Amino acid sequence: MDVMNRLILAMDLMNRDDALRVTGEVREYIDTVKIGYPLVLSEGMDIIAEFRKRFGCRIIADFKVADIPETNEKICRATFKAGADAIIVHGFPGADSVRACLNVAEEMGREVFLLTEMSHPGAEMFIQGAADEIARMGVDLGVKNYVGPSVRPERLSRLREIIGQDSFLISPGVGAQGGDPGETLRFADAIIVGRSIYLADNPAAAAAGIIESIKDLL
Amino acid sequence: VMDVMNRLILAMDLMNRDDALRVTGEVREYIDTVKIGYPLVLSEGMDIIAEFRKRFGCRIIADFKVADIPETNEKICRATFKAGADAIIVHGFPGADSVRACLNVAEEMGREVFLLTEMSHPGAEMFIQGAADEIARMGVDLGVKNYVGPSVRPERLSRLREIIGQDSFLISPGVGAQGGDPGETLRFADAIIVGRSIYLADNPAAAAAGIIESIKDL
Ligand SMILES: O=c1cc(O)n([C@@H]2O[C@H](COP(=O)(O)O)[C@@H](O)[C@H]2O)c(=O)[nH]1
Ligand SMILES: O=c1cc(O)n([C@@H]2O[C@H](COP(=O)(O)O)[C@@H](O)[C@H]2O)c(=O)[nH]1
Repeated sequence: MDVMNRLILAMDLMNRDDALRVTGEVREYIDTVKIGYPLVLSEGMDIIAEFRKRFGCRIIADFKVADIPETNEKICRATFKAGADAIIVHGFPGADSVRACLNVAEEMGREVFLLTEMSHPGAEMFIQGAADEIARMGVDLGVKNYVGPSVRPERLSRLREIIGQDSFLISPGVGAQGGDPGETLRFADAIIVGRSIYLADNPAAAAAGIIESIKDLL
Repeated sequence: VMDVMNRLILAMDLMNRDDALRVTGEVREYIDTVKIGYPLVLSEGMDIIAEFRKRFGCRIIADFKVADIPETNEKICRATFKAGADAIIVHGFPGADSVRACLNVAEEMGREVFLLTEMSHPGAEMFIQGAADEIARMGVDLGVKNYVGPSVRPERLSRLREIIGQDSFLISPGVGAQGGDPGETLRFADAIIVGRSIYLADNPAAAAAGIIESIKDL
């Protein structure tokens, strides 16, 4: 996956007008948008097709899929019907639940991203101790795309070690949560950035600034 | 605690509005509580909650297995309650802050959180099972009053009931299609969740009535 400027916009605004305006304001800087439940549950799954119509961007559905295999299959089918290019799945519920998502993605020409460790403080309680094993599970299942946390670079580096240089790794927690763009790109292929851009007085300048700070990594 | 008619909750995971409405209507006299998940919501929009409330006298539990960072969890809960859900189901494995985020919105908005502690599918053994007792205890410490645990492992369901105490409210999926027994499950759960063995039956009403007959003395 070729992400323009190694920068993925986390569009978690919950108003259609604001979401479209802000994404429009930064369109010259990005070609990949992560759309999550805050936007989808507020404005409907049709918003995905609308982003494609307006921007032509690729769309990653950040739905943190975490159900039993049967339900996971349904969630992925509905998500890919709506035009998502990729979906993010939790690894914690185990291998069968991930495989269900891989099946639908293969069937519809889409990608699965495996979330292995998360960026918030609570991730330390249960997820962190399972994270390396979840990553190895991804490798065993043939997962090629992964998500890991900007805020703990030593953990992000370990995740990269496990999955190898061939795998694709994207990383949230940059900006608002304290992650540094450049340090993160030592290990991740692309950074995910939400509030630092979409709550900025000037989203375009915010995006340009981040890109400026990593220009030697582009 | 919520007063669930016949101790039976319909898991409405059909993905077509016409079918979902038809089946739910057919079992209306047996069930006043409906669990709506992402298969239906991602297919038909959050307005499906409004339509169920309009058409039926049913409480709605939004089975969204909320599993994000605290900030995103808050947004998901707000959107879900705004749409008319009485309650939302949240994963415990992302840790205490992520759960507390949901509890805080639920308190502010006058609605309820259910904490999913262990799951019913084979993959749950890999990571979730080993964390389940601690996730449950964390729920108790956080003041969670409503819980979800698996019918298919009676010993595990029993332990979960022990941890949360008799006053807590506990609902349990995996009955029917996944092999869980209604009667045995209600030894520990307040209510059973049933999907396919009702909604895929030639006569969903007869299917519901049959389950209810089997647990009449309970
Ligand atoms: O570990 C993770 C995984 C995520 O998907 N995310 C998501 O990435 C985005 C972070 O946005 P922000 O830059 O505003 O912190 C949010 O959409 C959040 O749900 C995260 O923050 N941490
Ligand atoms: O551990 C769990 C937790 C669930 O929410 N569920 C949910 O409960 C329902 C089970 O439906 P069914 O009776 O068709 O197996 C589905 O909506 C599934 O997503 C589950 O099966 N196991």
